[PDB]
Formats: sequence, structure tokens, C-alpha cells
Amino acid sequence: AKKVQAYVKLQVAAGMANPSPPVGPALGQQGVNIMEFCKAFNAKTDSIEKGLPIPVVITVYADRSFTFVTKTPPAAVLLKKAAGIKSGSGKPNKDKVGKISRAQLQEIAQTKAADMTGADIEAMTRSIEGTARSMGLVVED
Amino acid sequence: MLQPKRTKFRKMHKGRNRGLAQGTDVSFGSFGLKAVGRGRLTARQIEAARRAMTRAVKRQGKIWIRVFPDKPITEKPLAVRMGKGKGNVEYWVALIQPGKVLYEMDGVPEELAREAFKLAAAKLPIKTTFVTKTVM
Amino acid sequence: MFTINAEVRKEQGKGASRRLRAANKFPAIIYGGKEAPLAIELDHDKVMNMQAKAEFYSEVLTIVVDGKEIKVKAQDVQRHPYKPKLQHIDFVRA
Amino acid sequence: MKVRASVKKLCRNCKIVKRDGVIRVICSAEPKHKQRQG
RNA sequence: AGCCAGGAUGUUGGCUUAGAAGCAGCCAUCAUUUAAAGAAAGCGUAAUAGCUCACUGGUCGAGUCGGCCUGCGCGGAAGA
Repeated sequence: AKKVQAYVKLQVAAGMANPSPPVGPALGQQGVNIMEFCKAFNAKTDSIEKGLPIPVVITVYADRSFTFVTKTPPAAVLLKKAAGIKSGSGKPNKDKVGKISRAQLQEIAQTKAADMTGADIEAMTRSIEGTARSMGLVVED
Repeated sequence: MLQPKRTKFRKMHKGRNRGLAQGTDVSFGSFGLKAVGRGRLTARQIEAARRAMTRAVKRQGKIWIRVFPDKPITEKPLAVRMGKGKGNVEYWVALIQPGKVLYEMDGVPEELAREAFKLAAAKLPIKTTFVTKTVM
Repeated sequence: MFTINAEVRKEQGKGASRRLRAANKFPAIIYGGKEAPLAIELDHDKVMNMQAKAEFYSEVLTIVVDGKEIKVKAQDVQRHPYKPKLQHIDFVRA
Repeated sequence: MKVRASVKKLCRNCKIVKRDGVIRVICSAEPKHKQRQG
């Protein structure tokens, strides 16, 4: 996008609409609308699948509030959707907490090409397995 | 605090602290904190300096205290006249001469050995220096 | 591979040696083999920077004294107690 | 400021200056790092 | 040493995430298009964000950087 003009990235799991406890006026401090997380954002969320937060660029113009297009599903809850226990990582790498099969990461990495850094499949394969190094997720070779 | 487990006589004469030292090379470890000044070191100063080192290079490494007190220093109480016996054993010192490797350290990089030996040489009364393990 | 230029000590004892170390030198001796031992004075700084290497104590040295060459090996070094300098070096012939 | 007898650079912006025969530590980042008399 | 440029993605990495989305948290601490880049070295947040730097290019046209051994000095150093 452009120079930093009132766009930030914030929400929690977007299976529901308009999270009032976690953030609230964090999406109301800048020119970002309160209403455009509730109906139209879920209208643009149902196009693929629900149950994922979206770190997104919301460029607030001199229009009504802004215009928004969601682009990429992030790898946090994509690497938590089938990893192990539902609590979290804590100290995940010094023991064996999680494990991930690498074929689904090859196909999701083969899908995601917008918000990445890489031009080869193998070049960006073990980057998401670097996110498996993050949450201690042991890859199954 | 260090102190011999069992002496042979409780009170020692003063005597003097002349000449150079015997423990001079870094023997056990790889880096050494070697004395330059003469002085003498109580058991509290050895303990204070060892805690500064052990804290400083955390529970990694291995530290050798190459000096040991084994010399009892007696003091007379306050408002007691002169005479009427020798005093009482208050603490224990080691006598240091120029050349004693007071401490050794191994299993760290040199820059942490510099750091712990700076941190711990400020708990001792003698001017001190850093030495390495020289090969012959 | 080290070449250490030396002279012969015409004087010895503690007076002459301590006079010789204030003049930024130090005494040394070359003994071993069948020859007589050879009292040698050495420049200090050259030998100190030279012995900072490890190969000084392992490789065969060459000492040039009176325009000769004696291939020696550094047997045993007396160092100063609390200063980075040398008192004396025993060199065994090789 | 801090009159100490060991003056040191506490930060990377701290800077030792001798003014009028007095060692000083002039910082730009934090004015708590201003020191005198080393 | 100045001066002109670039310095990211998974990375909301999960957090006890009540707000940490590199910033009161711990484990990790990887991999890439790239000269170069830290799941952030300093600040900083209601909170992302905001900058600078660590590194690289251009301008620059001769020394510069930090240790060691030393001589002489400075501070530390207030009394009737």
C-alpha cells in the first residue's frame, strides 16, 4: 500500500462479528469504521471459510469510511488448526509439543503467493516450517 | 566462608609477607585472575568475589579458587587494655604476594572471563590483573 | 622458521642480569648435545611478540649468534611473576 | 546531575568532555546520564 | 568520521495474548527473493503503527581504529 495513513492490523478469531472485549476502540481510534467489521466484513469473509483472524491493510480515505479487500489467510491459526493441544505453545521447542505434516504446508504455500517473500516452492517451503520452528511444531518428513 | 576444618594450633604469629608467589601459571583452568599487589585476603572477600564471578558467568563454566585462608587473625575487643594474653580468632586470611593466581575459570569465552574478573576484582583489596593459560 | 639474533654474555650473575633486563633484553642459555652450554643475551620485544605464537614452543628455532646458526628448541621459560615479560629461556639444541 | 568519582558512559549517546579541568559526561538521549568530577 | 539512499515476508508466531498485533511474556531465534536486514539493538505506545540503527550502494580522497608496556600530570581531596 502507500505511506502509513491510518492503517493498522488488529482483530481476533472472526467466526463472530465485531469483537467487543479484545480490541474494541483499537479499531475505532483511527478512521477505521466500527460497523465495517460486522456485516460487510463477514460478507467478504464467507467467500472462502470462517474462523480466522485477518491482519489487514485498512486505508482510510476521504470516502465514507474506507474500502477493504481481504487478501491472505494468516499462518498463526492456520498452523494451530491441526497442531496438537488447543492451549498454546508456552515452551514448545525444548520438548515435542506439536507436529505438522508438510504436504498441506506445500499446498498452502503453493496457494499463498501475495504476502510472502520468495519465488520458488522450496524457497518458501521451510519458511512456514520456520513458523513451525516458532511454535515448536515438529515437521513430519 | 572458607576456613580449615581442623587446625593444629588456634593462634598463629603475625609474621611477614615478603617475596613473590608460587602459584603463578593458570594451571587448572583457561583464564586467571592473578594478583599484582601484596595484601592479604579474608575469607569474606574470597566469598564475595566468588559470588560475583558465579553470578556473572552464570551457572555455566567452572571456577577454581586457587587460594585458601588458613591463617587465623586475632583481635582484642573494644575497651580492653594491652596485655593479658593474645586476642581472639576473629577471621582467617590468606597471605597474597605478587604473582598469585587468585582464581581460575574455564568453559566460557574470554570476554565473559574479562567481565566476571572485573566484577570480582572490585571486591578484593589488592591490585589484580587478568592472565591466560600460557603453554610453557 | 624463527630467527632470533643473539649475543654472547660476557657477564653473568644477578647484578649483570638485572642490568641486562633494564636495558630491554634478557638472558638465556643454549645447552644440550655434547658442546658446552652457551650463555646468550636476547632482545626482549622480538622474543615476546614471537612467543605469543604457539609454534615458538613446538617448532625448531634458529638462533644466530656471532654469525653462526644454532638450531635449538625452546625448553623452558622463566617468566616475570606479575608482568607480561620474560626472565630467562632455556633452549635445548636440536 | 550526578557528582561521582567514577564517571562513565552509561549509554551509547553519552560523551566524555573535559571542561575546565573537570571530566564530564554529556548525554543527549537521557539527561539523567549527565555526570561530573571523574 | 560526515552527507545522500534501502533496511522486509510467514511475523496477529502462540502467549496469562484482559490491550503486546517486533514493544510489562516465555520458548524459540528460522528460511527467501536480496549488495542487506534483528520473528527487532535503542526509544515509544489503550494498540498495531511511528523512526533511528545493526548491514549495503553512491559522494568523499589519506590515514584511521582499539588494545598493551611506560614517564610526567588531572579528578577523587571537607575543620574549626
